[PDB]
Amino acid sequence: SDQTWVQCDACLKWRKLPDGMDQLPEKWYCSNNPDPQFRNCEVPEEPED
Amino acid sequence: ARTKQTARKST
Ligand SMILES: [Zn+2]
Repeated sequence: SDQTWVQCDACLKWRKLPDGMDQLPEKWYCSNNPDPQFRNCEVPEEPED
Repeated sequence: ARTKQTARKST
């Protein structure tokens, strides 16, 4: 299985999402992240493997 | 939303 990421439409950072989060809104922002660690646009983008 | 998929070695 691969890692899904979504891009914040405000800050353009990519955020990892839980597997099987298969339905998203049209626009998505860091503030909507289920993970509170990455729920602010100021938090750096996680690296790729 | 804009999404992408990346390799994840652990899985
Ligand atoms: Zn953001």
